[PDB]
Amino acid sequence: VSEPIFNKTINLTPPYDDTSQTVIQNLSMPQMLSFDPYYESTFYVVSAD
Amino acid sequence: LAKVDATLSKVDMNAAYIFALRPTFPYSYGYKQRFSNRRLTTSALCYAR
Amino acid sequence: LAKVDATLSKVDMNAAYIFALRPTFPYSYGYKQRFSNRRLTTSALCYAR
Repeated sequence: VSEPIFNKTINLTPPYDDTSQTVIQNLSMPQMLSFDPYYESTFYVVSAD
Repeated sequence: LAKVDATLSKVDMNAAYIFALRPTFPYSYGYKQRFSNRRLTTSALCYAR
Repeated sequence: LAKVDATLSKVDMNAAYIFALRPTFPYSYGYKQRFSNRRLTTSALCYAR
């Protein structure tokens, strides 16, 4: 809803899209690019399968 | 750019309060999958607070 | 442009009668919705009488 008013007459369910029934949005910042504040070491995304 | 007109807490107190103190930040959302054939949300609209 | 060939109620009476008296008017149909993710008809074909 475009404004933060919630009084049982507002509809928050997307009427014509059922994707949110099973999939949540990911609004997180990505992984941190460094797991050490002082020293830089390369790490990788690897294929697990 | 932050502008809530001063001559608005004159005719409607609550609306001016809501606009001033609870801003909205509209954005559009979508998902992509490579070999899906399922519809999935493409250009949803939401308001982040 | 209204043309049913005169040398057609010679070899096929019923087809000529149908073409002459019950014309067709083809057209294409579709629907649009903003936040659907449902397929919905896009370019159907129909014949209006």
